[PDB]
Amino acid sequence: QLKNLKAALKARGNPFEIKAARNKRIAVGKPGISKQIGEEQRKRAFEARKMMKNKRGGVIDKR
Amino acid sequence: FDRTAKPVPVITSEVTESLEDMIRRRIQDSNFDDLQRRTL
Amino acid sequence: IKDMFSSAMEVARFEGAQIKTVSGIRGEIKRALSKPEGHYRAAFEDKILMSDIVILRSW
Amino acid sequence: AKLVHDVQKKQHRERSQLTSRSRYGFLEKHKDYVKRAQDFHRKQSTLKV
Amino acid sequence: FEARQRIEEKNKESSDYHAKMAHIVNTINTEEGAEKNKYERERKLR
Amino acid sequence: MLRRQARERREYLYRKAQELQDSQLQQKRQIIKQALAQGKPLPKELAEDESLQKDFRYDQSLKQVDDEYAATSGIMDPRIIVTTSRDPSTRLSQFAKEIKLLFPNAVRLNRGNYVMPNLVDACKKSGTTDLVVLHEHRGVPTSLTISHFPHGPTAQFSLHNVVMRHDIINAGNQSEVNPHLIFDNFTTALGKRVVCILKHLFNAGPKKDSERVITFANRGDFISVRQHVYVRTREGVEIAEVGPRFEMRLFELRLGTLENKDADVEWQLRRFIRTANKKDYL
Amino acid sequence: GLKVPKAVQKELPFKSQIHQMKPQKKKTYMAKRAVVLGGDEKKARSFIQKVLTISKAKD
RNA sequence: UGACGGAGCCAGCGAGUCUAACCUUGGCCGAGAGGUCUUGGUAAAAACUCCGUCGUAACGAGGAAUUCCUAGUAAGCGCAAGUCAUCAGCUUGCGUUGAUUACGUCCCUGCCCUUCACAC
Ligand SMILES: [Mg+2]
Ligand SMILES: [Mg+2]
Ligand SMILES: [Mg+2]
Repeated sequence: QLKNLKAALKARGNPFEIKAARNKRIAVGKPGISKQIGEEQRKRAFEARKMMKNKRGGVIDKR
Repeated sequence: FDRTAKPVPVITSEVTESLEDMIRRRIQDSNFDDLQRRTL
Repeated sequence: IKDMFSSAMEVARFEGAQIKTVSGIRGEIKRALSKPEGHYRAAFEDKILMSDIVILRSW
Repeated sequence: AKLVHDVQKKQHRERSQLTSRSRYGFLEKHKDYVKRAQDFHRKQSTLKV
Repeated sequence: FEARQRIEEKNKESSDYHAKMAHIVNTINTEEGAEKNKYERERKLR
Repeated sequence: MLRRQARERREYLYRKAQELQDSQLQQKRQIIKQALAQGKPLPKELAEDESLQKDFRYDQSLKQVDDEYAATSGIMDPRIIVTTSRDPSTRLSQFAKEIKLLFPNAVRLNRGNYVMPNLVDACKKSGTTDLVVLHEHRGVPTSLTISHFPHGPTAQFSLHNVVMRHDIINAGNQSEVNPHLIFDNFTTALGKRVVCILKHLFNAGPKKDSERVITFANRGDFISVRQHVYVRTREGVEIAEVGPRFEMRLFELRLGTLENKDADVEWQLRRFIRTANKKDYL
Repeated sequence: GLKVPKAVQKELPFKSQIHQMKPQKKKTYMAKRAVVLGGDEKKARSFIQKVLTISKAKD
């Protein structure tokens, strides 16, 4: 890997973030990127719940 | 309900970037914690 | 343990929940058992007996 | 006993095993569990020696 | 995820609570203790 | 052999017990030295101890790595054997190979029907310094135990989120230079103990321009392990993962070889105590 | 009571070797010989047993 | 290099007053709580040696590629335990039977190191 790294850098001037399978006849997904979105989406959802816990009013916008 | 122990940390992209920068800084300063041969 | 939960999906929610026996032996809900539905595995700080009853304190 | 009512110091009666589980035996309480734990550790200590 | 949030919040609330009790206990001892020792010295003077 | 190891260990255990007793006397000699230099009066207990003042005359001329490693720390390179549980699945065998490549002086030995007491005795004869055993669950590594010969300690870890290099396509071959070691955020006394165990697994004195770095980063007692190869550029340094990735969390540490289930426990994980989640020990 | 495993039992130092007594199954000649006084003396052997049982429990 | 039955025989780990089902049909007693019984269904050492008998929709040992492995090793067989992390969709121990092929070479592919006598 290191020799390939040197060759690329002299030309210009992380393969473990991808889950890759083998063609029985290839990159299959993005664990780190997917988990960040899947974890953040529930994180803003949790923030909504803690805000909603002790409220009886709320803004009613009919526009 | 209560939980007895913290869940195992998830390796999201941001955590890797936090790890990545720490490694980059240490190499740049060239400070590593490695065994040093004794004299004599 | 048995009779705490009616399906494995319920156990999935309560995995890692703290539980204790009447005797005072603290424990944890580790994982849901595939067969039969609702059974699960729990690890206690010490060996429990059959006469004991496990309790999950919820609100 | 100072500044304490007698009502505060009321015996809390302690329960029994359920009838459905009555076959298995006596519902152990904390005092019962302590006797087990000490007994096992005493034997294990000598067995280790 | 809910497990991580609950534990962190409990620890923070526990840390803050212990901070408050320590503060109000120490301040009472320091300020009132001074007045007590001051008064005890006047009575000894008498 | 067997007699000497028993005799040596008994001598060590006696020495430690005396040193704990001698700690009080060591503090007392420090107080005497400070008073003589500064001129402050001695405390009453020291002022009245005639024996200590006489014995201080001889003891005036008295002056780190852990004791077990002190003898050979930085003198002899370590010798490591990496093995597995009985009837290992294929994935664990690949994982065991990766751990063998991680440590420069590791050798992969097949555990088919080897008895554990026989295993340590064979390794102790052959001068092996450290032994590593790996466990697995459905082809996913779960545990890792490190035992330092001739008399311990044995450190057991649990591995999480393991991602092997075999899961990478066209990864290539590793470099096997003496790697640079990074140990970050180890503060407590236990943390220093864990660092010492992991540090001595590597050969001493890596070359200054060695382009392989191994980092053990503690983040909430979940020690992250990463392996990288770096290139120093004109405006910074660029690094690339070589793998494998895994997070290893200590859950036991015993003063003895892994065979001895009776070894005194230096530290264990107490998961059911009330304040378990509150504090992080490493 | 504690039951020491035989493997640990076998390799014990001479000073600390637990004396475990095997029961006798073949009737010994002396056991077939001794005469036991019955009738009046039986009533005078139970009674001393009854007295000593009370005295220990009282103490 | 089968199936059925019988016979012979060989292990080592392991010892907490602790060890372990569910749903029904009914009799009787009991103020109740419950107690006892009755009843149908569901679930839950092996290898080895010898002797005797029969008999040779999907799939018949799994392509290309790719991975691992050098002695009590590969492979086959069962028995225990569940030891604060993991594990029962299983994990770890224990014994039994036990091989073929290499143990050389730097030719290819990678990684690495170098530029106090006598003799050279
Ligand atoms: Mg095998
Ligand atoms: Mg098997
Ligand atoms: Mg296995």
